[PDB]
Amino acid sequence: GLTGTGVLTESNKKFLPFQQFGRDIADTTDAVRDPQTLEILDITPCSFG
Amino acid sequence: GGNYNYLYRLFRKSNLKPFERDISTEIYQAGSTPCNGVEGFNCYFPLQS
Amino acid sequence: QCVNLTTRTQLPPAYTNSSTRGVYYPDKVFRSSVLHLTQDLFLPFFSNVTWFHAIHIKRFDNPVLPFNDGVYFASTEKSNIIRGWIFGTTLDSKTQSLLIVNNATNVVIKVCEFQFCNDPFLGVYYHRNNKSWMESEFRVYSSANNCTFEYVSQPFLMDLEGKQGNFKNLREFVFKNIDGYFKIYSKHTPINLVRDLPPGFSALEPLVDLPIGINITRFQTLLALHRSYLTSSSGWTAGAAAYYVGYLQPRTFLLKYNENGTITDAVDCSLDPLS
Ligand SMILES: C=CC1=C(C)/C(=C/c2[nH]c(/C=C3N=C(/C=C4\NC(=O)C(C)=C4C=C)C(C)=C\3CCC(=O)O)c(CCC(=O)O)c2C)NC1=O
Ligand SMILES: *[C@@H]1O[C@H](CO)[C@@H](O[C@@H]2O[C@H](CO)[C@@H](O)[C@H](O)[C@H]2NC(C)=O)[C@H](O)[C@H]1NC(C)=O
Ligand SMILES: *[C@@H]1O[C@H](CO)[C@@H](O[C@@H]2O[C@H](CO)[C@@H](O)[C@H](O)[C@H]2NC(C)=O)[C@H](O)[C@H]1NC(C)=O
Ligand SMILES: *[C@@H]1O[C@H](CO)[C@@H](O[C@@H]2O[C@H](CO)[C@@H](O)[C@H](O)[C@H]2NC(C)=O)[C@H](O)[C@H]1NC(C)=O
Ligand SMILES: *[C@@H]1O[C@H](CO)[C@@H](O)[C@H](O)[C@H]1NC(C)=O
Ligand SMILES: *[C@@H]1O[C@H](CO)[C@@H](O)[C@H](O)[C@H]1NC(C)=O
Ligand SMILES: *[C@@H]1O[C@H](CO)[C@@H](O)[C@H](O)[C@H]1NC(C)=O
Ligand SMILES: *[C@@H]1O[C@H](CO)[C@@H](O)[C@H](O)[C@H]1NC(C)=O
Ligand SMILES: *[C@@H]1O[C@H](CO)[C@@H](O)[C@H](O)[C@H]1NC(C)=O
Ligand SMILES: *[C@@H]1O[C@H](CO)[C@@H](O)[C@H](O)[C@H]1NC(C)=O
Repeated sequence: GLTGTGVLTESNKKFLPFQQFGRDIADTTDAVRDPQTLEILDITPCSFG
Repeated sequence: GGNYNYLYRLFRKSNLKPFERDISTEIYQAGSTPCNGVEGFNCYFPLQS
Repeated sequence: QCVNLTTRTQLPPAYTNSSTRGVYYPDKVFRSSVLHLTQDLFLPFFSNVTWFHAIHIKRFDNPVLPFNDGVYFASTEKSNIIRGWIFGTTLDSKTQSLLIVNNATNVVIKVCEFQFCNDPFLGVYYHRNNKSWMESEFRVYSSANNCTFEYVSQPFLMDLEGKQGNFKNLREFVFKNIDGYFKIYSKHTPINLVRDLPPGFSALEPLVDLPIGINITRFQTLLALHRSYLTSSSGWTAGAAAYYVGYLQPRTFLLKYNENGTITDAVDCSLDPLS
């Protein structure tokens, strides 16, 4: 249900078991646990300035 | 002939809290005299059909 | 089968500091290295908590205490003496009530119409021929009807031995009742000490949110009672445990989240000018 736009790239982190979303200092979306293949892949912005 | 299997509460001391359930069937006291657990004048059953 | 005990020595109550204890996670989101200022119901630092104990000098405390805005409950014990709680508004058959009991094989949570005893307790019996401690009493309530919510867990088996020494277990709970949800936060620490709460810092994490939807103003604590051949209404022996109670207040706090997403420190914004 979380929609967004960007570039998908593999990375790693750790989550507490009852946690799914991890925010940023700027309160954007940093980290998410993939539902089908249970990994911790995250997102990076697409536009370049 | 009339279906009388559905009930609702008519009298209460105070308004309900959100998502609160009350199933007590104590005799409501409308007047100043105590009801002493029996119906009568100014003493009504709280539920109605 | 309600029984009211007779042997009980009089004793004045006791009061203790709160130190910096009784803080919980206010959100389930994962945040890292964040200093967040919030305003919520918290236990004030160095507040006035009330002390009760069960030792045997005939001390066995389980009175009815108010539930003004949610409570902080601390239990220091070496053996499993404190067995659960009951929450309600009148604690009779006229109103619904909530019961949380560990009966040494299962943990049971029931929101029923109970008829509680005047002195509810659990019991354990000690047998000398095989030296075994077993559960043998459930003098809690007389009747239960018109129940709404019921939950029992998977069976287990715990130790009921009355060990002698120092308090090796400290358990902290925060109870809140908001919008028809009974929220329980819990924490467990191993210790080696006696007679007082260890000052320090608490890191209570969320445990359960039961959708019970009742009105709660009073509560009582259900303990365990020891019986053996060394000893009805008088032939019983107390254990060795203590529990401290405190009340939450609307305050403003400044929480700190480390790189692992855990609360490591907090500042109560009402204590001294430095804070
Ligand atoms: C009363 C409600 C009650 C709750 C909510 C409860 C929760 C609870 N108790 C646990 C352990 C335990 N629970 C207890 C005992 C207690 N701990 C308590 O909260 C209380 C009051 C006792 C009873 C004295 C003990 C001794 C353990 C450790 C068991 C072990 O490590 O194998 C655990 C960890 C089990 C796991 O992670 O698989 C949970 C979640 N236990 C309870 O009995
Ligand atoms: C929850 O229960 C409490 C305890 O009975 C209720 O408070 C009482 O309300 C009546 C009705 O006005 C008063 O006469 C009593 O003096 C109150 N007692 C206390 C200790 O406050 C409370 O009203 C109940 N909650 C709701 C929403 O009805
Ligand atoms: C330990 O000893 C006690 C005391 O005898 C045992 O309890 C008895 O259990 C049997 C059935 O198992 C009952 O018929 C007796 O009435 C019990 N005794 C009493 C005094 O109530 C207990 O079973 C033993 N535990 C073991 C052998 O593991
Ligand atoms: C005390 O714990 C026992 C478990 O040893 C609970 O026993 C349950 O009893 C009911 C009816 O007799 C059975 O349907 C369950 O299967 C039992 N649970 C088991 C075997 O794990 C008992 O309910 C507990 N006491 C209370 C008051 O709930
Ligand atoms: C289906 O669900 C299982 C269970 O979690 C999961 O392991 C798996 O990756 C999911 N997807 C597929 C294609 O099987
Ligand atoms: C204590 O228990 C006895 C027996 O269960 C009962 O008769 C008595 O009324 C109780 N005490 C009070 C104050 O109700
Ligand atoms: C706590 O309360 C008791 C009685 O209400 C009082 O005597 C005491 O001064 C209070 N404060 C402390 C720190 O014990
Ligand atoms: C807190 O410290 C000790 C016990 O830890 C106590 O004697 C002292 O009076 C308390 N200080 C307060 C309540 O300000
Ligand atoms: C409460 O119990 C009484 C007595 O059995 C019964 O008549 C009544 O229908 C019950 N009410 C509810 C809501 O279960
Ligand atoms: C975070 O958790 C890891 C995993 O055990 C641990 O090695 C690390 O020390 C923790 N971070 C801190 C600051 O303690």
